[PDB]
Amino acid sequence: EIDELTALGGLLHDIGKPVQRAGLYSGDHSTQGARFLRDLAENTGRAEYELLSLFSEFHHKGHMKNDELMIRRIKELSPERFGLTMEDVLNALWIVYEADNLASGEPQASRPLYSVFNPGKAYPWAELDFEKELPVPGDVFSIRSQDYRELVKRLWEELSKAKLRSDRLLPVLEKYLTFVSSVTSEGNIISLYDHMRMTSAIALAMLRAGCTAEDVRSGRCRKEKRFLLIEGDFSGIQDFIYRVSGKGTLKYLRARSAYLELIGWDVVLEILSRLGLTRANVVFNAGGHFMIIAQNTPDAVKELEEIRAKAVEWLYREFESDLYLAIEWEPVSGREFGREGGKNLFAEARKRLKHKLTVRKLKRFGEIKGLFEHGHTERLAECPVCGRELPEGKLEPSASDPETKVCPTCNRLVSLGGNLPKLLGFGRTAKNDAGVLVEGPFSGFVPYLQGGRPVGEQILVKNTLNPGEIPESAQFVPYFVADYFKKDPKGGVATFEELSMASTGTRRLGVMKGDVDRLGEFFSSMDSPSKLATASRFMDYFFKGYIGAIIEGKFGYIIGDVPSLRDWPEEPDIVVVYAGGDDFFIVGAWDQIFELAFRVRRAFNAYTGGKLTLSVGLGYFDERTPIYRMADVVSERLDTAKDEGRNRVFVVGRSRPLDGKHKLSYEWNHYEELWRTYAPRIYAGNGRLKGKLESKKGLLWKLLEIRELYVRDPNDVRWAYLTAYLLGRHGLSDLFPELVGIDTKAVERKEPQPVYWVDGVLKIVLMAVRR
Amino acid sequence: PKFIAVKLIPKGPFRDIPRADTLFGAIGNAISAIHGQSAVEELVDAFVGGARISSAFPYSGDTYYLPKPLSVEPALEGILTGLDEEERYTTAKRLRKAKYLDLKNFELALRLRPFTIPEEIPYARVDVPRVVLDRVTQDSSIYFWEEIRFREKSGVYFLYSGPREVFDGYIAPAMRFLGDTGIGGKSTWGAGLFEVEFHEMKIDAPGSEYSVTLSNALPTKTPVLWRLLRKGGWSFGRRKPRMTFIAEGSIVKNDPGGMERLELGLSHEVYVYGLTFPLGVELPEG
Amino acid sequence: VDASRLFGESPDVVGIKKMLEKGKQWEAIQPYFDNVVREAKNFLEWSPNKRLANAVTVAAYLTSQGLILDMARTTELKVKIKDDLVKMRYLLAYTVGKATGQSKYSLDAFHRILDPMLEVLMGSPKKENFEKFYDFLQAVVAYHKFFGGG
Amino acid sequence: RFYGKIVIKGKIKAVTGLHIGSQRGIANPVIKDPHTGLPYIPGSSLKGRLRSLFEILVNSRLGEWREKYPSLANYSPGSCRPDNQENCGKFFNRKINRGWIHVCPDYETALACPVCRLFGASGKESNFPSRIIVRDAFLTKEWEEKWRAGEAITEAKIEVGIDRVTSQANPRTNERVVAGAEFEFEIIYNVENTTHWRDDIKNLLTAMALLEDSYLGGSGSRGYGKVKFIFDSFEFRPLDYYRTGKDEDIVSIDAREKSVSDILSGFDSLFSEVEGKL
Amino acid sequence: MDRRFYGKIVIKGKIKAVTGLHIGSQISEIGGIANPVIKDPHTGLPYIPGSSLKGRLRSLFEILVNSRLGEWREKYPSLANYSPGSCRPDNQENCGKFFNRKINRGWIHVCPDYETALACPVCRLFGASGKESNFPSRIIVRDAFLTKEWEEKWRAGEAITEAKIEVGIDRVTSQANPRTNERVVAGAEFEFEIIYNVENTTHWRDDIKNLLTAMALLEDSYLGGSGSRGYGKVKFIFDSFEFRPLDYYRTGKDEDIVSIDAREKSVSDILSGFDSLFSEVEGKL
RNA sequence: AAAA
RNA sequence: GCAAACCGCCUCUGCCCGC
RNA sequence: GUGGAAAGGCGGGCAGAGGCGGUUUGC
Ligand SMILES: *P(=O)(O)OC[C@H]1O[C@@H](n2cnc3c(=O)[nH]c(N)nc32)[C@H](O)[C@@H]1O
Ligand SMILES: [Zn+2]
Ligand SMILES: [Zn+2]
Ligand SMILES: [Zn+2]
Repeated sequence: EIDELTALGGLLHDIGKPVQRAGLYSGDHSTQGARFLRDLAENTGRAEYELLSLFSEFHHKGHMKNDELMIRRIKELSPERFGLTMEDVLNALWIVYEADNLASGEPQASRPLYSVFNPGKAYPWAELDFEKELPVPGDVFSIRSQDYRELVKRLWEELSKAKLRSDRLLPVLEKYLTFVSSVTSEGNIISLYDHMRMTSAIALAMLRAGCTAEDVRSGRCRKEKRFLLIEGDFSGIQDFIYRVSGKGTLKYLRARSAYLELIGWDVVLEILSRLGLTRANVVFNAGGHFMIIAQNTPDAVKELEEIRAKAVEWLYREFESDLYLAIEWEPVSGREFGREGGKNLFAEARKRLKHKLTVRKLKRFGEIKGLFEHGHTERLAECPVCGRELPEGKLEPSASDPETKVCPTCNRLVSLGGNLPKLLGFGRTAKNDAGVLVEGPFSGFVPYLQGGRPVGEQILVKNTLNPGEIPESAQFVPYFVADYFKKDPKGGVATFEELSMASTGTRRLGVMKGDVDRLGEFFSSMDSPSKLATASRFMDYFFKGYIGAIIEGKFGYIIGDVPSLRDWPEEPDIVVVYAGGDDFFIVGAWDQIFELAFRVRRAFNAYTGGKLTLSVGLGYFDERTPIYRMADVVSERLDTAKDEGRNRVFVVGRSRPLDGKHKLSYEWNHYEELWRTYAPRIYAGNGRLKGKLESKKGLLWKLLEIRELYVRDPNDVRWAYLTAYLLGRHGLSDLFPELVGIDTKAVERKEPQPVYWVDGVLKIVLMAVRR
Repeated sequence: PKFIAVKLIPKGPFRDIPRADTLFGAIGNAISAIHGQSAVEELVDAFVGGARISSAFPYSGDTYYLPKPLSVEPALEGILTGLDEEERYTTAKRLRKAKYLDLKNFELALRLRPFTIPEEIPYARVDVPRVVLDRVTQDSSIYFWEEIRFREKSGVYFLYSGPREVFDGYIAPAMRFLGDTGIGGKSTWGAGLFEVEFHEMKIDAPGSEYSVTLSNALPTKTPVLWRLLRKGGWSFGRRKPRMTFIAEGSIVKNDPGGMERLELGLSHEVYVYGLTFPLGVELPEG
Repeated sequence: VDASRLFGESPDVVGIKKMLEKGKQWEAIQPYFDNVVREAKNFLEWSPNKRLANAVTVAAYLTSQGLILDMARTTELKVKIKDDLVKMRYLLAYTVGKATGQSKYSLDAFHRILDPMLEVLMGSPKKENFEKFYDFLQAVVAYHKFFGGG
Repeated sequence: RFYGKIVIKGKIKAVTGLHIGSQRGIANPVIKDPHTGLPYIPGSSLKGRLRSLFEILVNSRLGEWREKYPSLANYSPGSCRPDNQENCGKFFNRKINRGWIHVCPDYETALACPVCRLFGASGKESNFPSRIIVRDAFLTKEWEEKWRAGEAITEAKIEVGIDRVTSQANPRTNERVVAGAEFEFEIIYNVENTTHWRDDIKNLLTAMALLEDSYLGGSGSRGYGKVKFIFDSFEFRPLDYYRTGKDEDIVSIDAREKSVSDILSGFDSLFSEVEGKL
Repeated sequence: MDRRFYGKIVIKGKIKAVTGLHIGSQISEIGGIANPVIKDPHTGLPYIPGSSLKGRLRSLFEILVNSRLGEWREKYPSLANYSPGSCRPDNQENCGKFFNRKINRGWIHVCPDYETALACPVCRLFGASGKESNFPSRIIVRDAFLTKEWEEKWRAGEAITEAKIEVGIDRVTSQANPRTNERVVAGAEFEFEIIYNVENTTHWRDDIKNLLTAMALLEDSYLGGSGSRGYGKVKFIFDSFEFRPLDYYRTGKDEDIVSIDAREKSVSDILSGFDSLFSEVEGKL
């Protein structure tokens, strides 16, 4: 079929680039990809690899000269055996050629992939495994031919055992082409997988648009609106996942974050199948926000207007104006994908669509038509957990305590929360099947457990790129998730009470919520869709894959010495609620939530090139604090760290004067310098103080009482000699020698005194002793 | 236009900032206490035709706050064209998250001018913990409870438009009754109590076809730009069903809203306040 | 050196704790400061860090030697004093009229500073101008424990 | 129905130092204003202490008050904590969570109770609303000016725990308001029925007079209460006041009178003009 | 179960400091008398807390009940659950020894239940706590300030406290170690307030006589202080027992029975004829 | 809500 | 003829249990 | 015709245990 042939032609068009950086054959990599695919058609492969070598030998406009050698070479092969029309095969070659120029707009060296965050730094080649190795950009711009040779051998082995389909090839190509540069140039920051993936996306969107070979020969697909950028966003997530009472356990939350993502995958996989697209047409899908390149046909605009209509009406019946999916699309052209002259047309069409998302979000449920219409229904009640309104009788008893009458969509997520340690993924099947726990707007999802057989046309498999036990007629869709949890004596997820028991000194539950700063400005600097793809996967893969290996105690030669209260355990009592896109929400024992906030930041500082920052809000809570309470404090603390300044952490609650010149949150390098000077002279390790300070909390708490005189009047100088008298009487005059005199340089800079910033170091040490 | 501004100088903490449907339910309960049943039905007819009250908004020392219109977020790139781009992004972010504006910046945001947000909010939301004690054994049972604590010279106010004899016969006797009893929440703990003062507010509004609502709306037709508000209260022990209102600051066009009567199984009919409080606004091309 | 460490407003309380804890180096700059404290006969003219400036340079001088307070504390409780400032100047004269031996010089320097500020307190109100003095008198004893004295 | 609002004003004197905790630099803090940092007496802490003192008062006189107050014949003295069944024959019938409180379960029953008529009832399907409002008591203007002038309004009192054999000391700290402080209270009674308002004002003043010999908040058994009521004025605020606003309400002046003298003597004598307009 | 009310027996009088009294304390303080005494923050004068008096009366009464766990058990049940001693050598909370709670590291007899503390002579008078039950106290001991004639001696200029210098002398080299102790002057006189809350008319003789037993033990022992060095020597000077019945609160009239012992001793009330002083209390019950 |  | 040397605190404990 | 009605942040807890204003010799 020409549908599978145009997509797999553009996906494998750049094949042989990694055999020319290796050097198995003679030069001019278009010759080698013809030979690498001819040999691949010989052993452990079908005969369609023989005809896919036509796509790797007639591109870049170097051998496809004068329209005569393309006819003879295709004539030698049998199109009829494949069943593809002889003319129709030729039509596909031109489409693949055009989509290569629309995806890059761009030698002779084995030069590595450079980082999208620092274009001056480069990645060494690794696999995409997320296990024991962190891809950190370094100044080593050299690649050994043997390393490339090893990659080709692994790639040859996996392409021979892999079915010839777009879904099967895409995880094979992603495993080895993620850290390979596409075009060899200084400061090339586009992955080879992303370029190949975006080329199968555009070539299949051109085929659905109906443009033929002479439309490319005359340049008609270019400078005419034939493409269509789809973009969606879920709105109201904080009020959807975290608006739950004290009847919601940690397992219920961790199932709410898994259920929002299955709503998101149900909409994205509906668009691809109903328009004829593959999974390569998805540019990114990260954080309840996706982007798809499709075709601009009247059949597709009619067909996307039903996916938007049905999914919003499904969300309004289920969740009464708590979660909304705004889907918009903007018609673009071939010249709009790239930078034309000196003007960025891809960042302008993206922000022509981002304004359409903005007005859609202010017309929040306008596609309902019974939205502002009143209808009298008797005997309505509320769920004790999430607090939705249902007619009573639809309420059913909860499995924890059958006295309470919860709504039925919360018992599907208590029962899902017990399966998430046992779960290998999901299967996308029809609404009315056996085994379906939860429904989306278009489908139902059967859990695929450890020992079992998956059922459905699409199988969503989590945290791997290898289709092991999967039927060969089903579609493989990989998805990644940050799924670290502290396991109990059973094989389940620990509770809030079980994590807080493990905390050092005072028993409190630590909650952190942090995200990347000014990320949306960084994505506007991308001028091509193969560059937006690379900047979005690497940013997503940090929070999907590499934030769970920071918790495993790795990467310590990069992280080094962070502010810690105890030594880092082998199994940390950390539960990740969510981590993906540019944000993360993590609960645990308060000693390790404190340490991991400086441990994630130090590794994110080196995962990027030092060019992107974080802001993290920290909170320390009682066990019986409801999670709608625990998520509204730490979100308030994240926004206080963000509005004040970027790249600063909110360590602990503090009292500060109302002059507008004091602020509650610490810069990362500021607090991590205050821990190097104030903590080793008062704190010994693992919950105990130093010598000559044991049982001297009559020094440390009173030092915070002298600090409260500074908070009442910052210009009164009483606090200065009360510290020197308190230090002097106890004989500890050498501990803290700069809190006794006023800093005259801080008065001229209009910055606070050193007694103001000692609060967030002492308080943490006073909670690590039993408080 | 010219409005009567009914200030509420608090004598404690509030439960929530009042809305126009719980202000009309408080007034209709106040009129039934001091006049009778047939004056509430005369009250609803006064509101249905002509004059309607708005929602309650904070003030802090002669600076009367008003909700930000929703007309600015589609325009908010064009409002800030005269700025350096690296500080134009964090000025834009806090201009979109902001909920209230001054009386000076509300009149500029109605005309798509460059405007500024207030820095400090006149109130705070605390969680004060109460407890239940057994009368023999003193066994404690902590629950939590949230309030609105106002500053030294701050408080809340709403606006009135209409004829004067409806104000001076119904609204002005109601707020003197409703000062000693409460507006919402645990008023037996002394929460919703206040002292009342009547003042005069003038608002510059451009003459246009579109208008922002300063109250909850309950629209008869679909509005232009909106934000969904989903509340349903309580009436003499009977739970009200939740209704889809429209938050303050949303844009309608020739839409009067309307009060909806409920049944609820009482001796009388219960009205939910759903009238609009239009002030003219200027829109972009969408 | 000694005048470079004990500068105008607040230079080094931790640097003055190295020299004082050496003999005659502080005995000139602080004697100039005690003369400046004698030039600070007007007590309520220093609302700046000058009270904290002088009391470090007072206590850095008295650290080189050995070195009423509860009467100052009880008259501080009377705020919530002309009859007792006579007795307070009497008990301060009683101490320098008693201390003979190696501690005459520390007590005479302690006599040199307070009685110029105890003359203004005679002809002045009592809520103000004594609160500004009793903040200074606490600050002298506070740093004197810090430098290693008692 | 509505007839008026009897308004009680005066001052709360903390004769011994007062504690009402928050459990959030002193280790146990008294609760304070979020904006100005001043302590206050909650309206719930004063209301629930007046109810608790009066529910024990009515529990002792269940047999003697069967005829003045009906639906005290539906209760037997005691608590429902032993037999874990709500609204049984005992007097403390409702378990809110872990504590047992007398709350009558119906409108027609709580209308004849002495406690739930004055203080309110929950019930199923019924919901009798209370008749009194107990405001938050904030500091007087004389004690706000002492706070501006540098005085301290809360201390930190250190207690200890001592072994009876070895005498090891185990000390803790409690913030408590300085003894002698003045708060400004306010109680608004809602005259719904013109027949029984004399009993409701007298039953309220009885709980005030039990409170002056008991304690408020705090530890109290170690001397953290010792509260004292100093009355100022008793306004009546009739129904004609709320209609027109012309200030001709009834004012009963008790500038220096105790709670025992007020209830003991007076009321008919003080409340003579109040009983005239009913 | 069934907490009632009958009245509030009020014990007023004076606390005579026959010997110097030191109740210690421990912040914007630079030069003062070391080891100070507790003082009212508003009036400046010292006082005796209700915590330091009720805890000192409970401690002297627990040790008296611990001495006789076979002579009080026939009148007080649930004392058969206790063996004389402490729970210190085996660190379990509730075992068969008498002092059965860990405060932080010390051991104090506090009964663990409502039905246990209802029949104990210590915890039905002083109260208890625990996992559930929480039997609350029946006496309330208030903070004792100066009398109004020692308020005025302070106005006249006399000293209400003093400073006593004591020296810990090394036994080998005769080398000193001086320190100053503030102590309220001997002869000073504090006005106290002890209210007993009559909850059961059956046993109120037994709680008043046990409260007067604890007072009689305190006049032989010391209050506060370092009393083995002669710092306590307290003495109770009673002004009036009063009864305050339940009908006092409703009526507001002087219906309270006044026992007159203005010139009697703490061991003279508990002395033979106690029945004669508290006879009119039985006429109102 | 800086794409949760 | 009358004093002058040092010693000016030492060392333990410092929030629990429940909701 | 009020997201309302009902609800004490408190039960129990000594700032306490040991300590001679004292010794030695001269200027
Ligand atoms: P209990 O059996 O815990 O009843 C549950 C009920 O009480 C609250 N609760 C109990 N203990 C605590 C605590 O220490 N802290 C907080 N914040 N809440 C507590 C639960 O929240 C629940 O409402
Ligand atoms: Zn639910
Ligand atoms: Zn009742
Ligand atoms: Zn006992």
